Amino acid sequence: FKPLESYREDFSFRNSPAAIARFPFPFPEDQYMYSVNLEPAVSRDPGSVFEHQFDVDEHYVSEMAERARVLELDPGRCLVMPHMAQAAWDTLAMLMEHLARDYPQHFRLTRQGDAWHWQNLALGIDQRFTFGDPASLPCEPLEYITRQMQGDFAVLDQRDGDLFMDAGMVTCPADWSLRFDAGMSFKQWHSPVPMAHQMGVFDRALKYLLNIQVGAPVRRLNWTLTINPRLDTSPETYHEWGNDRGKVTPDNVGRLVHLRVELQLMARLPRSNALLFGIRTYLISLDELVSNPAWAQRLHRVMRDLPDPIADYKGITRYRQTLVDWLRRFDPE
Ligand code: HEM
Ligand code: NA
Repeated sequence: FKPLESYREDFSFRNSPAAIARFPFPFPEDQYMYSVNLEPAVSRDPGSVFEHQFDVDEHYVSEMAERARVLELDPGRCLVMPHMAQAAWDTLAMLMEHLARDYPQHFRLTRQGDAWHWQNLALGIDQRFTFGDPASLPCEPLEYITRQMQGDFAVLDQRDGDLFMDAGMVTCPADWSLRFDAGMSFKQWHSPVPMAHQMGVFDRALKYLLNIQVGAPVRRLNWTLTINPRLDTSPETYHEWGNDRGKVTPDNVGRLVHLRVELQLMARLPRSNALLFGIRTYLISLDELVSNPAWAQRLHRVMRDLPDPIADYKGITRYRQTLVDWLRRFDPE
């Protein structure tokens, strides 16, 4: 873990060369289109973001500080409807188990029955508590554990042939809000997305997700762009970030425009039968990205050719031409 970085204000976040090398570049082709891009979330490629179910990286402490600031300002970024309390404990069990197995240098868990002892050495936390007893922890169980893992989480109730957004911790969204979406069903919360409904992507995806079983989790990548390494690109805080989309120039694209990738996990939670949706968010500046000339060339092509409704949906419209012109320099054809 490097020195504390910000994702707001002075934007001190930056990637080491190792963090650049493992960035999850999301484009298998020189153009992008929506699809059901799901695969089994099996461990692969040691050192990569796909090695473990939950990826903890160099920015862990910085990010947890960012989460804490968001929640200090707005505790309503975390919501757990009462029927989802068991699912919140399932989520805390899954995260603590995997973190302690995969990063034993940073996390430890020992248990006897419902007497659990969790240590997070990175954050100086040493907690003895009662699994299932929310008065035993300093806050509600989903908030407790997600204050200690990178990325956002939604917890979906599966009922009546659908998924319902009935709990979550959403502090680094790509321009959406859990308080807006609370209680919505799968196709409903997806209503603003262009193209993909008519394509069948959401029908097919819902069907795959409803069939997810314990021990066979699934993953996909999503992406967008963000100006500055701003994690909290929420409706709630628009006045703090939306203006930056007018600040891109030919001279500053490389330092301002960031590629944002979401490594998404869908995992069945074993007591409750709920579905955990992890949204692990990676950021890389274009100066960093173009370190890799194959990434640079491919991003030029993607951005030049991206369907306008998809560009508009992603919020790239205002700076897209400047961006495209800048990236063209890295594309020998
Ligand atoms: C339960 C699991 C999922 C949750 C909770 C979730 C949630 C969301 C939310 C809240 C948005 C933003 C909508 C907005 O603009 O207000 C979104 C966008 C999107 N979702 Fe999902 N989603 C899930 C699963 C999937 C799956 C399996 C696919 C498969 C393709 C998918 C594809 C998309 C697409 C294509 C967009 C537009 C993203 C972009 O263009 O950057 N989602 N999702
Ligand atoms: Na294809």
